[PDB]
Amino acid sequence: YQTERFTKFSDTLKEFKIEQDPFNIIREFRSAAGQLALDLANSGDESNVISSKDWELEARFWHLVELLLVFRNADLDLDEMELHPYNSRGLFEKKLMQDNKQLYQIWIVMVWLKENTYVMERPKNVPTSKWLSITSGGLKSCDLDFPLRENTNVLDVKDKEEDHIFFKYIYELILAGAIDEALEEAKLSDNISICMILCGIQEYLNPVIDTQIANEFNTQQGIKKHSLWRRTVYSLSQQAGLDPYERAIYSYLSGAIPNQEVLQYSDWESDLHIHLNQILQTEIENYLLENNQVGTDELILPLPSHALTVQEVLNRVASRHPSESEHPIRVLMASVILDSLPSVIHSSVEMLLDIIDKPYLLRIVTHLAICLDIINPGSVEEVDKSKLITTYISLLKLQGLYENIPIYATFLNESDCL
Amino acid sequence: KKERHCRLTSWIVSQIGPEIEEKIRNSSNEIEQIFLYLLLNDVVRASKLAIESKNGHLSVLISYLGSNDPRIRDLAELQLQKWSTGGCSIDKNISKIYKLLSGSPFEGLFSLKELESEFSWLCLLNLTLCYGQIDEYSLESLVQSHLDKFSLPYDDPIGVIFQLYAANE
Amino acid sequence: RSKADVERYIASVQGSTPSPRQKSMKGFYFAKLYYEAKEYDLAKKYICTYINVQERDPKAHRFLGLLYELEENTDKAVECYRRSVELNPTQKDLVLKIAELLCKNDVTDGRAKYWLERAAKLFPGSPAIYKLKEQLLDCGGWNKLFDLIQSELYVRPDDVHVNIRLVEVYRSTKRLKDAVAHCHEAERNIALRSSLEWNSCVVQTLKEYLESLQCLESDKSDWRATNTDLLLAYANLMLLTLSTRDVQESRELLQSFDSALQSVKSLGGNDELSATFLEMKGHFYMHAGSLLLKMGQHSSNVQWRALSELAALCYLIAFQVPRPKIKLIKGEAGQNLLEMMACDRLSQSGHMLLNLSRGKQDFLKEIVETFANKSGQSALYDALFSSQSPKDTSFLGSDDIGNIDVREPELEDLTRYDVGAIRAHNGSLQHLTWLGLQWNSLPALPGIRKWLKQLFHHLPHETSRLETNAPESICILDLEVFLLGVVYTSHLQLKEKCNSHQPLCLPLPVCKQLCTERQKSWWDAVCTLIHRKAVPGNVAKLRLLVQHEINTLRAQEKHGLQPALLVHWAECLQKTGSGLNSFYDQREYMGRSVHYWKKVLPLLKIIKKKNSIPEPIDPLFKHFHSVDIQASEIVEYEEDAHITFAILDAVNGNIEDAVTAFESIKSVVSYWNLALIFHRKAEDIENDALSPEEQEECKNYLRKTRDYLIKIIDDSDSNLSVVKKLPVPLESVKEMLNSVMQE
Repeated sequence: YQTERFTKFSDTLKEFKIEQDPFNIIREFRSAAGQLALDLANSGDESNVISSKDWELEARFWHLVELLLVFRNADLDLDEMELHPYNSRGLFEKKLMQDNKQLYQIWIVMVWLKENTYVMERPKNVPTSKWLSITSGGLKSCDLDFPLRENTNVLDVKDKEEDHIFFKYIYELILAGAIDEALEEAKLSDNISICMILCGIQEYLNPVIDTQIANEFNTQQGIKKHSLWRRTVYSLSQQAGLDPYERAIYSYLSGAIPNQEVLQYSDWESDLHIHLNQILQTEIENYLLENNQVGTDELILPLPSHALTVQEVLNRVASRHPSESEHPIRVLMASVILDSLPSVIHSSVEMLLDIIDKPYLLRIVTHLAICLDIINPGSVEEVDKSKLITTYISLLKLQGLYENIPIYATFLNESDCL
Repeated sequence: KKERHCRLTSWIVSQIGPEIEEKIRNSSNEIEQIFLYLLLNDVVRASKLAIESKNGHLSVLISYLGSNDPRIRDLAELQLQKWSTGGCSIDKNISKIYKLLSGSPFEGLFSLKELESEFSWLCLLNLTLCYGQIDEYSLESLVQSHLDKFSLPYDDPIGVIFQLYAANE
Repeated sequence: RSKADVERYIASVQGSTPSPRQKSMKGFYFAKLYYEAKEYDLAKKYICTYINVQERDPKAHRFLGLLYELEENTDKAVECYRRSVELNPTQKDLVLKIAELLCKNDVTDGRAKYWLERAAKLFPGSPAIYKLKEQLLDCGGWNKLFDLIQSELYVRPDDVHVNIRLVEVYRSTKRLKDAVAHCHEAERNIALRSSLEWNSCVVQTLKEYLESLQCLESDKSDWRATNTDLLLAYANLMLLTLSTRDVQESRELLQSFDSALQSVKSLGGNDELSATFLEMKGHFYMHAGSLLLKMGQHSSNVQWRALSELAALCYLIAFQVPRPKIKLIKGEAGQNLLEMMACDRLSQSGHMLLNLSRGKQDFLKEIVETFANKSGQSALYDALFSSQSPKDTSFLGSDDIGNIDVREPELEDLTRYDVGAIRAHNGSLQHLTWLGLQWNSLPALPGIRKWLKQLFHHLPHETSRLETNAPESICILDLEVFLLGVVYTSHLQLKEKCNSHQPLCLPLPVCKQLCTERQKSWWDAVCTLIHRKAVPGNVAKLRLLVQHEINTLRAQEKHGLQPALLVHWAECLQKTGSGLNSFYDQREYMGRSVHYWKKVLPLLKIIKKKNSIPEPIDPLFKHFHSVDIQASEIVEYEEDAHITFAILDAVNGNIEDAVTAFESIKSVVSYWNLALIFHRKAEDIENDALSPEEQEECKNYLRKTRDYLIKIIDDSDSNLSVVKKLPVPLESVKEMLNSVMQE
């Protein structure tokens, strides 16, 4: 049956033109692609695993589109936040994310990135308790820093192997946004001190002082000397004789770029995520410095102060992952991220004048163009709509689905000619 | 309340300053020094020395001292019970630092009360006031909490003033 | 540090605080480092000067007393402790010290007596208190010492040390017959039987009597009676030595055991001694097998398999040994004991036999077919002992290994062995946590609720006054809920250990503590409390120790419970209760199950949206990310919980809502509930004179019962996974159906 696909997308358009909000179209496009992603994936010829991934990718694209256009377009402007110098850093961070839409967009994108991150299954047969080295005798101190104070030869091999299992799992969870799960794992796996480390992630708020969040909070929380925390963690991240995943974790937390042993396995998404995290971290800490909410004592160490632009991060990550970068829906992903989107529409339009070779593309661009001009009348050049629908329609003909051509017609007087 | 607390604790640090600096002068062990820096309510230099002496995890932990995060409190205490039930051996000063993170450094079961004989009473009171459970208590009932654990010398007047302050009701 | 490090610091603070008062107030902190640099004539003068300005510090005064203790100046050391004690009364340990030192130096003055009385009331009946009582007496006299021990044994009959002293006093007057007499009457004590040092004393005092001139002269009638106790003592001593002692000492004890067996078999007969030899014979191999596995664990793989092969035969030999002839013993206490040990043998050896046989397919058959040969008997003697010893008088080399059953054990038999042997090792949480783990790998679950009934008799399943956490309201549910966590916690801890480096395969003695000292302390407390073997002084402490954990076993304020452990508690109680026959028990277990469910679902909802759970503060049951709940399993728990809700609704009377819920989910368990409640509505109304129209409606329900039972069997026979989901056994479902249709 699967050669139903176009129906689903077409179907969604029917429902929209007929209850005369348009963001639902895309939401459905997403779900549609995802549903199809499942079909080709389950039981299939190993020629299908490929086009299955191109559907999952499809789906992620629709999601990213929804998220960003929702934020950008459903922008109806709220009330400005008035801080005082007595206010906590927590509030200033919030203010920053409110006022600077460019940067919040980075947040949105990171959220999307996390959403679609793979995490291993929870490690089984985890041991009763930590470094259980203790049994061999030779841990004179039971604290994480003991084998750092003096040769790592202290820790049993099996203990290191388990610490590896743990820190890797925690790392995957952190990259996926699963911070609560990471704290649960830390707690329950007898890694209290690491847990505690994960608690430093929050900026300080006090509901009593920072009135404008006396709703979200009933109790002070987060840590006041955060610039310190951050250097402390970063330095910890640079100290070798720690497991590469642990160092990786601290790198991510300090707004830094994890060690080579770990980073070598990160893909376009993972890598891009890492570097947006860096942009973000740097930008916040700079925002705080420009408002004298950082205390000089805490500038223990040099961290880089110069934030990249999303443009440049993308360019670098691209050159670091050319194969992946060049994949045609991931180009759209980037195009959406930079807003250069009608830009790319008109572009792939002129590539019809090695876009015909891949099937999803011509469809996707067309439905995207439709969505765009629905949500933002004017968005895509009238001509480009004409050209796109023209060509896709002729494929509806080549597929023998003339049945559902009128729906796509509802965008030109050129429709007359059908 | 925060303002008053900060001035009181800066002042106590003014007083105990040389005592502790002397003690840091004579220590032969890095983790002990880290602890003493916590005795001067200097979280940052403790964190730094930890970092330098290659005690990095501790270092991170240290950064919590003075945020009263009850999660961290109950976790630190938990770690301490687990050690104090088997725990073949834990370094004498790491346990002290964890006990500081517990928020109840004498009030306790790994207790710093024995430090009664090694430090000015004021020095230990600093520990209760800085870590101790700042948010949940009023300055007065906190100070009172500490005094309830230690008799001060009858003749000492700065002692007397703390007692009159805590005595409130 | 050195002499320079400490004497150079003199100029460090001398240049920071030069006035005499502050110079002397640093004496304690000066003396703090000379005690570390091994300077005691110097450290003494440093602290003594700080004492000249800070004369009211209990720490400084004690420190000088502890320093005068190293100087062995009793008069000076005691006085220092006195000052620290009179300043601060909370220093209990110093009240003991003062009492300890006053009795050692001189007893002539009553001051030593006084301080001993106080030391007693601060440490009710501690092991040191009696030690001091004997010391004070020490200063022809023999009768005097005896009366102390007897008066001490009256109120403290479970004290290992004191009973040992009684045997030593008997032995000092060379009235060994009385020594063994008390030794025999004391082998009935369940606590002493578990004491390693006591059993060691038991082995000696008996042997001494055998060789003693008094044993021969007196008579040869009771000779057999005392001889039995030696074998029993050997068995207990062997169990304990294997666990605590090292490889060498355990092996050595085996040789004494085997010598005794060889010396006993010749007499034979049909009385208690012969029956005892039978059961003890089994223990020998079982422990020998456990002993074998200990060596191989540390050793290489080739030795492991060969040793485990050898051990498998040992456990097999033990398991085969029949249940001893209990009727044949003189008394009720004696025979019950002997049977208790039999159950222990079959249980321990049983699980071992299985865990070793699960490694391969019919692995047991090969073990017998290859090593049952007499060649194995020499390979066993070889690995265990040094060949130099005479192989003639060693029982191991002379036993007739005839027709080894080579039949793996049946679970049903194993359960009744465990339940009967719960009291084997005084219900140590070690014992139960082991069994609970051994059953963790099996398809049938252990009757924990039956274990607890065997331990704490007439302890209610659930206490009426559930509102408070006072430990007079302890209930078999609390304990059942406790052991579940102890085992669920223990398994995860060991799983983590081996991951860094089989866990099932370890025998009970060889493995170390499997629970946290916290958990063990609680169980030992509640046990001593319930059995009424606590101490009037320690009653309040024991009572509070229990109270502390109650709020966690009941998932109340600040429970240190990971969501997975709660869910495990919930379902483990539902299915435990859903299989019970009576309504009282069904209601209770279902109630608690609903309770724990009601506490989890808020957590699952936060977990359902991929958020973070607030981690605990020093939890009672260690958290683990190994079993952290995932979204993949959330909807299942919500469903499985909704069943548990419906079940309780049905038991309470809300049938309409229970059926409405049960029918919503097409689950095998919901059928058995739907069927069970449809059958009841039919059976009651089925035969009394009543409206005919109603009778037709009544029959209609019985028709639904038949259908749901058939759906169970149809889906059951088709798939195995469903067979395991049955809330009751398959044969039980079929049993009802036969009666349902004949109705």
